[PDB]
Amino acid sequence: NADSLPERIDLFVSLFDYNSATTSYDIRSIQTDFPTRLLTPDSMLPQTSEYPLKDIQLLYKLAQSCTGKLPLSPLITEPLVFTRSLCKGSSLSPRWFARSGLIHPGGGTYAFRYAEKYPAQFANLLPYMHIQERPNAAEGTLLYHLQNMGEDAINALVSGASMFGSGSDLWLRKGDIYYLFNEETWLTNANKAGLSYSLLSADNTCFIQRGNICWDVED
Amino acid sequence: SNADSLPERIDLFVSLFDYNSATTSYDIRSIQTDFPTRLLTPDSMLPQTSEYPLKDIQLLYKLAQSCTGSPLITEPLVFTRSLCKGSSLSPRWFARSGLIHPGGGTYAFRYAEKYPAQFANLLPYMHIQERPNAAEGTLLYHLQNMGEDAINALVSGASMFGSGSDLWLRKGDIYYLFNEETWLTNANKAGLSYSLLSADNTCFIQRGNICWDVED
Ligand SMILES: [Cl-]
Ligand SMILES: [Cl-]
Ligand SMILES: [Cl-]
Ligand SMILES: [Cl-]
Ligand SMILES: [Cl-]
Ligand SMILES: [Cl-]
Ligand SMILES: [Cl-]
Ligand SMILES: [Cl-]
Ligand SMILES: [Cl-]
Ligand SMILES: [Cl-]
Ligand SMILES: [Cl-]
Repeated sequence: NADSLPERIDLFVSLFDYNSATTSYDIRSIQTDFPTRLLTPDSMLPQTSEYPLKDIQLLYKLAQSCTGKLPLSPLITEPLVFTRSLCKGSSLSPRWFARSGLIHPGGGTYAFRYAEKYPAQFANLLPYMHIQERPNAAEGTLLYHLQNMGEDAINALVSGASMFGSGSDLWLRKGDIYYLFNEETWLTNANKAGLSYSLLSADNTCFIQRGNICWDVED
Repeated sequence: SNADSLPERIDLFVSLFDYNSATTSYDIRSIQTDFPTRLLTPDSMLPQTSEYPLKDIQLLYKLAQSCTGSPLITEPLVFTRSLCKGSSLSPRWFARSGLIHPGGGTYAFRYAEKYPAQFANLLPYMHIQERPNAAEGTLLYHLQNMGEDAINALVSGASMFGSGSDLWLRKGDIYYLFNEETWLTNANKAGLSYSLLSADNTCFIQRGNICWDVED
């Protein structure tokens, strides 16, 4: 038959039984237990687009020697407080980690770096660490699915998309609940609705780009 | 040659051009002063729905009709009441304001539609799409025929970009324009194939990270 592409997507969604899902998660529970900065993969990388590079460099060299020039910019206030606390050896309460901003300018979280110096505090500071910094969770748990999510799946989850795919699981949103279905159900209902799909891939993007010109070899 | 890498072939491609044999040349430092970025980007002609609350955009449109009637709208609220109360504005106010009106376009274009006398003296503060179509060969003609990608490449000062039938090559502070045949000839000499950034592969039926399509 001939149903419109938006109508075939709605038909695809209506074929699912939300009570037959593998598991389900409440969006509000995810937002409460996992701040966005602890899910996005870019938080693990140096924050070279947030801070001036000189301040990241001044902070790095200050941490290596615990002496020298202090970056006193207001943007680097909390990273400076964290850096000088590790040097002298003063303690940082869990309340400080809750308001500090979580993410260190060099990549990663304050809590993980603090736990590397004080290993006994690792368990108590886990709620303030990036999901990639926490131990590998057991299969079937929420943290397991989050740790195996690519950047596209994370952004779709954070933005509350109607649906997204992560590995072999299809996530469907209805209200404040995400319902997970396996690959076989995803393929079956997409085939019943006369639909084909592909995940968002960088294979379309050209990586040899000058201005608005994509270059390629041609012998 | 065949042993040249893809970045090496691009350098060979650029070296094949005679910068003295260019069709025309423009100075970047002069383009930046004569044309602010907000007057070149095509999205400035559209309503600034990503910069102001939509309720605050409609209320600005309601007051513009019936001239009776916060801090995020401090500057455009001055313009709307100046338009209503007939307070003729100065060009120094345009060069100091944000130029772009929240409902799309520029302040100088809306101010020149009520007062069509100072229209010629307010062109440097209007968008290139609002100015009349320039004649071929002029700088404004090339700018008015640039797509969204060519505009961003020019503003970013890219090493090169293509716009229509011209190839723009940057050598320091000067952009040199070459014809389509010269572009295609030197690319073939360097063993290169090229294409413009296109949205023909961009997926517009997207739900999350899933791109949907009709099964054939
Ligand atoms: Cl439809
Ligand atoms: Cl110190
Ligand atoms: Cl301690
Ligand atoms: Cl502690
Ligand atoms: Cl969606
Ligand atoms: Cl929903
Ligand atoms: Cl490259
Ligand atoms: Cl190379
Ligand atoms: Cl470039
Ligand atoms: Cl398309
Ligand atoms: Cl759509």
